[PDB]
Amino acid sequence: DTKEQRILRYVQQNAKPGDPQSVLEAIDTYCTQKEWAMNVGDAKGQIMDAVIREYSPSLVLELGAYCGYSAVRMARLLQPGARLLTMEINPDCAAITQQMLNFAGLQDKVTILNGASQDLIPQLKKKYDVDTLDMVFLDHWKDRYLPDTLLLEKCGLLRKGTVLLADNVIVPGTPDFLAYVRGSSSFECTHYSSYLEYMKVVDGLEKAIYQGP
Ligand SMILES: Nc1ncnc2c1ncn2[C@@H]1O[C@H](CSCC[C@H](N)C(=O)O)[C@@H](O)[C@H]1O
Ligand SMILES: O=c1[nH]cnc2c(O)cc(-c3ccc(F)cc3)cc12
Ligand SMILES: [Mg+2]
Repeated sequence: DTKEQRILRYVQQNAKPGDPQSVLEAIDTYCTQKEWAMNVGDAKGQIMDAVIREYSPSLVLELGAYCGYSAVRMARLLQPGARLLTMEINPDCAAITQQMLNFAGLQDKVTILNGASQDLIPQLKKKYDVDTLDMVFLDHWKDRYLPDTLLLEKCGLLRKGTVLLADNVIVPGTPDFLAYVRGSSSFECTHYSSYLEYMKVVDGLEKAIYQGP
């Protein structure tokens, strides 16, 4: 019995099938009352919700699925026919995320890709039929944020206006990524100060909009 299985079982027993809002509320209750987990959370999730409503992305890429919290969160706001691709290196988590999405009834909007982002990003054009991305949510491992941003650019997956949204730019913190996008004339950056999920600890999200070569 892992924490991630306990979160899924809690949702299965305390949320309504096909209601993504009740799924998000059950995860937030479990993680506030029972066991902390590294879901984006309601505080930062509200900022994500606002950004998704602004840009109404047709194709979103998420790096780091975990239990599926942010996937449900973004997927429930996507337009009919819009898609999310989420990459998850840990197969146990991949499987928890698939079941989470199935229960929320969002499985037809989301494809979970198994593997390291650094292995799958180069496969997106040919293996997964991707042209360019409208939005990327970076929330996997801090040390991958900058190399994966640079890899997405190299692979031609970024276009003018592509919205990169990065979780945890303050805690655990992504200093090289932040220094890079903020100093780069290829990105327009905005910081959204907030709180670490379920904690009274300052964190934030960085929005960096790609401006071209
Ligand atoms: N290189 C990599 N590629 C893909 N996934 C990775 C990765 N390094 C870490 N991960 C995964 O990223 C996750 C971090 S937690 C992700 C939280 C999720 N976005 C949410 O808010 O609900 C973990 O599940 C971990 O397995
Ligand atoms: O490693 C992480 N990947 C993605 N998101 C995370 C996230 O939101 C929080 C944390 C985290 C924060 C504080 C702490 F004390 C221990 C872990 C890690 C990740
Ligand atoms: Mg995070």
